[PDB]
Amino acid sequence: AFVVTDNCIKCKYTDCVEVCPVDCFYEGPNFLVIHPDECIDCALCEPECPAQAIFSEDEVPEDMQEFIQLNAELAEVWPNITEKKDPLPDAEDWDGVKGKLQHLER
Ligand code: SF4
Ligand code: F3S
Repeated sequence: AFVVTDNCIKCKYTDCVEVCPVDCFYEGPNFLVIHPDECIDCALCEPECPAQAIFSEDEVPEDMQEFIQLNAELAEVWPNITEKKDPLPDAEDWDGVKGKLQHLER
């Protein structure tokens, strides 16, 4: 599985879904996650994310390890997203801001 980490939050560019061959992205109000059972680890989305939020599970930074389970959990309850949309309005402002997990919306 690949995993969406902190920097997506309040950015949510949704560039990543456009290259996903298996459509395993699931949508929250201000964040996307990858369904780990669905992901085929093609790695195609990693270079697509402007926020550079996506990692191979085995390359998730130690300080963002919580994101792994969080992706798996939210992927069970959020709706599939398979089409790019406008990035969130103040995305440029939040890109690069750390600890955005405190802003995650269910
Ligand atoms: S690694 Fe491939 S299959 Fe998994 S989320 Fe990214 S694009 Fe989709
Ligand atoms: S900001 Fe999030 S919505 Fe996709 S293109 Fe990056 S993981």
